[PDB]
Amino acid sequence: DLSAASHRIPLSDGNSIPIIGLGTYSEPKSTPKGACATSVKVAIDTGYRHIDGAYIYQNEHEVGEAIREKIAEGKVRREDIFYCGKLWATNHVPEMVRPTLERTLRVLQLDYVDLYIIEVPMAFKPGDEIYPRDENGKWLYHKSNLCATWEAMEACKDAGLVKSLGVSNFNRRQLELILNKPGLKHKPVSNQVECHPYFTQPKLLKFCQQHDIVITAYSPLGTSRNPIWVNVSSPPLLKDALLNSLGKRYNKTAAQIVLRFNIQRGVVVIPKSFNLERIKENFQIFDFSLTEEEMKDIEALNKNVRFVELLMWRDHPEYPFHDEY
Ligand SMILES: NC(=O)c1ccc[n+]([C@@H]2O[C@H](COP(=O)([O-])OP(=O)(O)OC[C@H]3O[C@@H](n4cnc5c(N)ncnc54)[C@H](OP(=O)(O)O)[C@@H]3O)[C@@H](O)[C@H]2O)c1
Ligand SMILES: C[C@]12CCC(=O)C=C1CC[C@@H]1[C@@H]2CC[C@]2(C)C(=O)CC[C@@H]12
Repeated sequence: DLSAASHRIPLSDGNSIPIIGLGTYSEPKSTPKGACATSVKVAIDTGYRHIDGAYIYQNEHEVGEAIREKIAEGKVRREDIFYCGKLWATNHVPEMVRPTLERTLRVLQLDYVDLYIIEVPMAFKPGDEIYPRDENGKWLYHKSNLCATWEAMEACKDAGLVKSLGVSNFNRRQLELILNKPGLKHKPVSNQVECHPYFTQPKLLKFCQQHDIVITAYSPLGTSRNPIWVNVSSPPLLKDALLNSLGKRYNKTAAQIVLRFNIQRGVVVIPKSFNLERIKENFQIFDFSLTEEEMKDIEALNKNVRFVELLMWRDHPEYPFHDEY
């Protein structure tokens, strides 16, 4: 079923997605130029065929550079690569959707993206500033309309600029608002959310499965733990005693165990790493499997505590984390 050479799982629209991808977020201020490009190329050489990025990460051009060079090398064909892009909060005005995607297509120098998703369910005031706030530090929000934005996304697919549509950071209510929309033409094929052994997403996963929506786990290794976004109160996932003990059973690292955990349950993982050794390590999860008991042991680690709470936007009408799921 899942092997290094063939590991694509089905999407409800007829397309498919590699069960493991390379995450590409890296702090802009302290990340050397070229580190992303180099990493993406190392990943493709390693065997990865899926790359996750976003215009707001500020390195989307580097992802494109790497993908085009490898195609030019004859390493892969455009159809062999799966790239996911994202529409940020400051770009939810319907008429802004296509222009925003076209901007990313320019940056990448590609004809289309394989997956385009609404980054967050919250709308922010339009503009160049990714994180808008007035002189008093008050966030500049905009009025959300998930159905009008979704229709704009559907138009992008019809025009051939993207293969599949999806969302990120959506809770159950926000998903059903789209699923029950009158005249729905293209239903969400995936929902990218935080998911790992400390936050297994049991109810949201079950719901998505019932609707043929595939969950992509972001921060599958528990994040880089940057105090600005991470609830450092929760201990380091990769230091967990059990996860490390289970690794010794197969001569695998904790990271490898947590990644295998999610892919074995049908959850796509997009671990980020700009380190040669680690990029390779994270991909070695097809030469072993976890027993039924081990899957249960890992599941029991769930604390129902998120590393990514986004508390700075807790008062936004569409803040996704107030509901149980
Ligand atoms: N849609 C959204 O709202 C959203 C939000 C957050 C993240 N994401 C996506 O999800 C991707 C993954 O999440 P993430 O970057 O937050 O965190 P992550 O994948 O959990 O990884 C965090 C840190 O783990 C380290 N690491 C990687 N492999 C390792 C290994 N084998 N052993 C020990 N440490 C290892 C990395 O350091 P090195 O690079 O030094 O190896 C990295 O800084 C992102 O890059 C992004 O593409 C999406
Ligand atoms: C990757 C990241 C930084 C390093 C870290 O330690 C934890 C996170 C998770 C939340 C990410 C953030 C980067 C900026 C993002 C994309 C947003 O604008 C909303 C979600 C947020």
